[PDB]
Amino acid sequence: SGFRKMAFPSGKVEGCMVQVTCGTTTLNGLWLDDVVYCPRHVICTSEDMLNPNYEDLLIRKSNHNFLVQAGNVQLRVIGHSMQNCVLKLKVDTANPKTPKYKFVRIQPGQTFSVLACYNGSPSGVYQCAMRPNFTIKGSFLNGSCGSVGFNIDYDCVSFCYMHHMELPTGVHAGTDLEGNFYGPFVDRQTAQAAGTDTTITVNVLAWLYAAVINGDRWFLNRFTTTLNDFNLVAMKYNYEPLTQDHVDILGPLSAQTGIAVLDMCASLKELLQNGMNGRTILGSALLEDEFTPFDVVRQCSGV
Amino acid sequence: SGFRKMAFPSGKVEGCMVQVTCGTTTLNGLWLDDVVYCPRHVICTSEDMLNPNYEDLLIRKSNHNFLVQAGNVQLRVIGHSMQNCVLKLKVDTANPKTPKYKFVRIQPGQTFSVLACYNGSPSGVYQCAMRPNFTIKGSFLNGSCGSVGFNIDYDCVSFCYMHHMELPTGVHAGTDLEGNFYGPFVDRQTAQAAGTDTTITVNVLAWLYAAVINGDRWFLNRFTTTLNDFNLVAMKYNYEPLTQDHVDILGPLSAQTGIAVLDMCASLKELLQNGMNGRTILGSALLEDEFTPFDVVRQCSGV
Ligand SMILES: [Cl-]
Repeated sequence: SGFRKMAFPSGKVEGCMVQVTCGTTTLNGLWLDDVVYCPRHVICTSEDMLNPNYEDLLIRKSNHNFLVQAGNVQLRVIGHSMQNCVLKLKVDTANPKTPKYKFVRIQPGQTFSVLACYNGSPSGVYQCAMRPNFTIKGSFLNGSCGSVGFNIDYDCVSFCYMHHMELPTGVHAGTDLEGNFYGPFVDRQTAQAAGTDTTITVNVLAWLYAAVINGDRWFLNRFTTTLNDFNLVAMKYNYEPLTQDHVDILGPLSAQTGIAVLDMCASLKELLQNGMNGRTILGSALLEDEFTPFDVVRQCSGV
Repeated sequence: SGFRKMAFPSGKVEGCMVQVTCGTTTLNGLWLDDVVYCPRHVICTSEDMLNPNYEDLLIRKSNHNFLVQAGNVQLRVIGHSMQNCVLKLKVDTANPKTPKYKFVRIQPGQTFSVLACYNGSPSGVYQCAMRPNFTIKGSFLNGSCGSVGFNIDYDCVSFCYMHHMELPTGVHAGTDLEGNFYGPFVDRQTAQAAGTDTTITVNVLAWLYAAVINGDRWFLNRFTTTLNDFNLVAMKYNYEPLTQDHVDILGPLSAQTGIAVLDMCASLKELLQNGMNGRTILGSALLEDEFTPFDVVRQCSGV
C-alpha cells in the first residue's frame, strides 16, 4: 500500500565515492577498479570556467597534481587522461568495494537514483528522471559535481549519470560515464538554457495506473479515446506523443487494473482540460511524470 | 540548487537486514550485535491475527522455530523473548557489519529515512515524517514488515521505526525499536482508524523558506501577522498551533533569507485562504509539511 518516489539502496555506490582536488577545486570522483572518474572541470580555476581550453589546461597538469582521497586514505595517481568531459585518474590500488557494474547511456523518460555527495562523502539519495530536454531536477550544491546517478538490477550497478553543472532555470545537467553530456550542454560558464520541458506522457499514465492500484480512482470516467485523438490534446499541453510501443509497455499495468490504455487516456485528457478541481492523486495536486512503467510495477510488486 | 525529498545513504542499514520466518510467515529482521529484532506478529498464522494472544502463542515456540537467514547464510537462534510488540532473537553470531547505533523514539513532526525490504533484501529508500496522528505515508507491501526507519548523524545510525501494519486510509503504523507503537494502534486485525491528520505548521514554513532560498518567491506579500492571528487561521485548516519555540527553530532559515517568521506566516495565511491559483512552489501544487527545519538547512547547506 502507498506509492512513493523511492531510490535504490545506495550501499554499493557509497563504497565507490572519493574526493578529487585540483588546486582549490574539490569535487567527487567515482572509484571503480583502479580508475577514478570525475568531471574534467576539476582542473579549472574560477577564471578558467568562462572559456576553458581543457586540452591546454590538462597539459600543465601531472599525476601528482590530482589529490584523490578515499575517506582518510590518500590514493596514489599513476596516470591520467581525458575522455570527452570526464577525467580518468589511474590509481595504484583497485577499489576493494567495486561492485559488478556497467556504464549505460540512459534514454530520456527513464529514471535513476542519485547519490548526492560532498567532499567524497555521501549526503543523500533521491530519484530523478532524464527529462526529454535532457535535464534533471535534483538537489545539487557547490561541490556536488561528480555525484553519480545509477540503476540496480539484481546486483549489477548501471551507472548512467555524473553531475557537472546547473542551468539558470534551476535544473541540472551532466554526462554519462563516458563523459558525453546529455543534451546540447557544454562545460563552460556561458549563457545556456534548457529547451521546452515536455512531459513524459507514458509516465503520467503509469502513475495514473499506480493510483488506481492504490485505491485512488475518482478521475476515472465513462469515456474512451484514440491515440490520434489523445495526441491532439497532448500537443497543446506539451506532452509527448503516445505510441503503440508506449501502449504495449503499459500492458502489465493495463492488465492488472483491467483498464484499457485508451480508456486511461480519456481520463488524462479530461484531467488536462478540466484540471484536478482541488483534488489529489497519490498525494499530489499535479500530474507526475517521473515514474516509469517499470517503476510502478516494481514498487507495486515488491522487487 | 534544487530541493528534493532525500533519504539518508542506506549502506549502514542494508548490512543489518535479515529474513525471519515462522511457519509460513516471513518478514524482515534487524540484526545488530547478536540480536535480531522483528515484529512479534511473525508468530501469527493468518487466523491468529484476528485476535492474537501473543503470550500464549509465543509459549509454544522454541528457538529452532525461528528461521533467521542473513543473505544465503542461516543464523543459529540461541534465545528469544518479547519486548512489547517486537521479538528479540538472540543469535550465536554478532553482525560484523553492525554500525554505531542507538534506539530513539522520534517525536511527531520529525522525519526519517525508510529502507523498504522484502525477504531480508533492501528494495528502496525514501523519507517519511512521523505525522501528528502517529501514522506515516510510505510504500509497504505484504512482507515489508520489519523494515526500519532511521536517521544518521555523522556516523551513528538512530533507529526510530519498524513497520508493523497498514490502516484503511492507506497509511502505515509501526513501533520504535523497543516495540512500543507510535499512536494508539495495536497489532491485531481489527477495525482501526487514524485520527484527524493535522498539518505540521513549522514544517510548511521551513519548506516556504526553502522555496525562497531556491528562487521561488511569488507567494511573498507586503503583509505581516501575529502568532495569535495566524493560529486563528491555522485552526480552521487543521494546522498545528505555531509556538515561539517553532519561531526560534526557524531562526536559521529566517536569518539566511532575511524574512521574519511572522512575515512568512502572513504569506502562508494567504496561501491557505486564497489557494495557489494554479501556481507551484518547489514543483508542488500543495503545501508540503514533511520537511523539518533541519531537513531544509541540511539540504541547503550540504551536510
Ligand atoms: Cl503537488
